[PDB]
Amino acid sequence: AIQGIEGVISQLQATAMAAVSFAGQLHAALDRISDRQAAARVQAEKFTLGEPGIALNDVMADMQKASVSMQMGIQVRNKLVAAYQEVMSMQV
Amino acid sequence: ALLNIFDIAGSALAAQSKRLNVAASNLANADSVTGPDGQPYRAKQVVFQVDAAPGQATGGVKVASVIESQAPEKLVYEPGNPLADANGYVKMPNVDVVGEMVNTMSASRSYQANIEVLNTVKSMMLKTLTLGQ
Amino acid sequence: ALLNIFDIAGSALAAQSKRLNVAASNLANADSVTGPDGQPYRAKQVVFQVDAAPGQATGGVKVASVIESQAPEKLVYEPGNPLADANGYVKMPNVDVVGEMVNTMSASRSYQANIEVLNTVKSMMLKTLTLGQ
Amino acid sequence: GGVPGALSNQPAP
Amino acid sequence: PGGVPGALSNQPAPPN
Amino acid sequence: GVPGALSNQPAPPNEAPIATP
Amino acid sequence: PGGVPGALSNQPAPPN
Amino acid sequence: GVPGALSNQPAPPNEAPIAT
Amino acid sequence: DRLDAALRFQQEALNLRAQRQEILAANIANADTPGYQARDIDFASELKKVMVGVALTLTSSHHIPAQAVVDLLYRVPDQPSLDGNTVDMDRERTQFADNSLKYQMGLTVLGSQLKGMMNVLQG
Repeated sequence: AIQGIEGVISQLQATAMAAVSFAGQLHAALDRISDRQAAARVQAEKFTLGEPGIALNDVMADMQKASVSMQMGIQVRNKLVAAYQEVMSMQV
Repeated sequence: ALLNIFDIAGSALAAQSKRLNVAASNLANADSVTGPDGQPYRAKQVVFQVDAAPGQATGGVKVASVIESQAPEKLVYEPGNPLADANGYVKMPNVDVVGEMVNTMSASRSYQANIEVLNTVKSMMLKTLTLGQ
Repeated sequence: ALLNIFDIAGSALAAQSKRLNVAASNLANADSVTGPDGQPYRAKQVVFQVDAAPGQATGGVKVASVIESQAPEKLVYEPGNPLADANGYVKMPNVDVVGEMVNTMSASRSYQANIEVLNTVKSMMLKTLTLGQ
Repeated sequence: GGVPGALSNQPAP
Repeated sequence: PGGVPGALSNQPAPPN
Repeated sequence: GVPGALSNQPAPPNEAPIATP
Repeated sequence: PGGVPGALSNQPAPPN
Repeated sequence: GVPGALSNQPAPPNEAPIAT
Repeated sequence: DRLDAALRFQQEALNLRAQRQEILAANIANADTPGYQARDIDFASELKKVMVGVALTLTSSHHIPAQAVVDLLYRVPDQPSLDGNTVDMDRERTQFADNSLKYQMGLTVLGSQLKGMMNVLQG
C-alpha cells in the first residue's frame, strides 16, 4: 500500500534513531520435514521415469530417511499436544 | 529403461546368441556349392565392440555388423559343374570345422556365465526393495 | 548418533553397486576384440577408500577412481581377422573370469549385509522415537 | 561420477 | 590407503 | 535403429528365396 | 493368420 | 594378544611373498 | 480430491507396469506364432500421457449417470527368422524381469506413502 510504504520508511527511521520464535521454529521444522519428503518423492518419480543416473539405492535410502523424519514430526506433535492439554487442565 | 546391470548382461546374452547363430549358420553351410545367386558361401564373422555409453567407464557388448571372411576360398577341380571357372575350379566355402565348434563352446560358456551373473544379482535386487518397508 | 549409519551404509551400498557393475562389465566383454576407438577392451577395476574427510575418525567407503587392471593382454594368433597386429597378434582383454565371478558374489554378499544394517538401524530409530510413550 | 551404479537406470537415455 | 577390493588384492602379487 | 529399440513401423516380411528371381 | 510353428515353417520351401 | 580382544597398537602390515 | 493427486503418479506407474507386463507376457506366449510381431510400449511417454472426463449431468433420480468405456510400438528385430517371428527370447526375458522388479518397487513406494498417511492419522 502507499500507506504501507509510508510505514516501512517510518520503521526505517525508527531503526536509524535506535542505532526466531517458538512458532517460527515449529514452522521451520515443518518446512524442513516437508522439503525432505518432497525431495525423496521427486527422486522416486525421477527413477520411475527412467531418467539416467538415479540409483535405486539412493531412492530407497531417501525414502527411509523421509519416513523416519515424518515419524519424528508425529512424535513431536503428539507430545506438544499432550503438554498443551496438561497446561490447559490447570485450575486457576 | 533397463537397470544398468540388466542392460549389460542382456546385451551380453544377445551378443553370445548372435555369435552362436553365426557359428551354426557356418556349420550348416560347410558343404554348400552355390547360394541363391551363383556365388559361393562366405564364412561369416561377428565383431564384438564395447558399448561404452559413458566415457571409458563401463558398458555392455554390441555387434556392429556381420562381416564376411576374407580367406582363400577352397578350390575343388570339377570342370563339369556350371559354376566352374575357365580353369574349372568350383569354389567351396572357407568354413573351418574345429574353429566353429570351439566358437560354439565358448559362446555357450559365456552365455551361461552371464546368466549366472543375472541370477546372482536378482536376489540382491529383490532384497533391496525391502529397505523401505 | 545413529543417523550417521544411514550415510555410512548408503555409501557402502553405492560403492558395492559400482564394484558389481564394473565386474559385470568386465565379464560381459571377456570376448570383445574392439572398443569404440578401435583399442582393445582393457579390464577395469574400482578403488575403495575410507570416505573420511581430514579429521574424521571412521566413515563408510567411497570409490576413488576406476583403473585399468594390470595384466598382460591376451594374445591370439588370428592373422585373418581384419583387426590384427604386425605379426597377426590380436589383443584380447585380460579378464580373469573366475576372479570376476568371485567379485560379483562378494559384492552381492556385502551389499546384502549393508541392507541388513540399514534395516535394523531404522527399526532402532523407530524404537527410540517410542522412548517414553 | 564416471562410473554409474549397477542399480541405476541405463546411462544411455 | 585402500586399494582395489576383491580378486586383484587377494591374489599373490608380483614381487616388485 | 539399435536391435531392441522401439519403432512405429512393423518389420518387413522375412522372405528367403531358394533361387534368384 | 499365423501358420504351423517350428519345423515346417523354418524350412526353405518354394512359395505357392 | 588374544584374538578378538582390544589393543591400542595397530597390527603390522602383513605380506605373503613368493620367494624369500 | 487432494488424496488422488498425491497418489496419482504411483497408481498410474503401477497400472502402466502391469499393462506392459501383460504385453511382454503376450510376446513370450506368442513366440512360436509365425508372422507375429513383437509389440511393446514406451513407458515414459505413456506415463506422461496418462499423468497429463466430463460426467454427464444427472437432473433427477431416474436419469442414468454417464457410462465409462495406450499405443503399441513394434520392437526392432535383431535376428531374421524364416517364419517371420521377430520375438527374441533374451531381450524380452530381461525386460520381463525388469518390469517385475519395477512393479515391486512401485508397490513398495505406494505402500510406504499410504502407511505414512496412516501413521499421521493414528492416535
